[PDB]
Amino acid sequence: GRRQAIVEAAERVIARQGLGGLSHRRVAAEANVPVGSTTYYFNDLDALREAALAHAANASADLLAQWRSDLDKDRDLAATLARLTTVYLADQDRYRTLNELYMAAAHRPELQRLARLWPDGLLALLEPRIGRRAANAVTVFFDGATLHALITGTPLSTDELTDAIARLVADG
Amino acid sequence: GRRQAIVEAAERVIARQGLGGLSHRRVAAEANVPVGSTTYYFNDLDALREAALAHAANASADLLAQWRSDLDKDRDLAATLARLTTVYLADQDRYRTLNELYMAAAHRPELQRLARLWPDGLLALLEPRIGRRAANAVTVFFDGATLHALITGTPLSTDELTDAIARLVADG
Repeated sequence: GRRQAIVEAAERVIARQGLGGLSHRRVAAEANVPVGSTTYYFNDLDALREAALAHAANASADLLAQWRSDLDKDRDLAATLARLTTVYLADQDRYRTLNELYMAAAHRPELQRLARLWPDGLLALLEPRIGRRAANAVTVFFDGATLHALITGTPLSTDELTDAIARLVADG
Repeated sequence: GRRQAIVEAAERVIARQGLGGLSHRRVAAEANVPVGSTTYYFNDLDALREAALAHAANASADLLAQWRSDLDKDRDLAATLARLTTVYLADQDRYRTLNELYMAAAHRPELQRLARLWPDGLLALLEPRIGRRAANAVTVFFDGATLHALITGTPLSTDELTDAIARLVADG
């Protein structure tokens, strides 16, 4: 499973360095494999960029699908979205990378097609349930919760998330 | 004029490469000026680093001062915060760079003391007025509004910002 490990390392490098900071030596180091192995699988770095972004895209798409299932099984939307957000914040395994890739896109336009999958998908998921206005406010708050937690070094509790989300989705 | 363009470029390079990733080639590329220029204004990269950190800290103080000023009418809080946020999201030519440096702190610990001036300053402004819960909810929402706007390419409307902020700050 060498190739896959190289692709996932490339995700982590791209999140930290951008598509332009991607190099065989950096990926080799991040995957702890010989540099020559990376050039064998991906001598053309553009092929690695494509593979890495596609891997991230699949993970993003798959995650949103799981959110969809979980939301369909629970009558308390605010509490369910809050628990999902708590898991997302707490995750240290490529949930973290996906989030880092997402924040890297904010000022790296080349990563925005990948990044947009998430807010577009969440809006699509929520709009039929709570309306376009509430779906937008909640997707924005979600972005805030993750960013603010990392910047300030402290997360909102699931209870605090539940309260805020409840406020955003309630009938006016 | 060019000196300031270089200082701002340095802020972006620090955001992308860290406090130690500063180089003349990288700053010149980012400022779109010859390396001749970066070396004239800042022969010592340490001096450039200091100037960028100082600029960012001053900009953050200046912004907080502007918010405090408009919030000192003790009236119409949600709409005042929405208008201020709209001003921020609309002014990419002014804040794009400072926002990048702010966000970079999310995954670069060394940039966090600088970044934290903003939310800490916002909390001090809002906590006595609306309490810790609401003030934190609003600061999280602001971070979300800025990130989501950059990712999706369009900001929440002032109307929608007011509505969501009103929901977050309202009595339980």
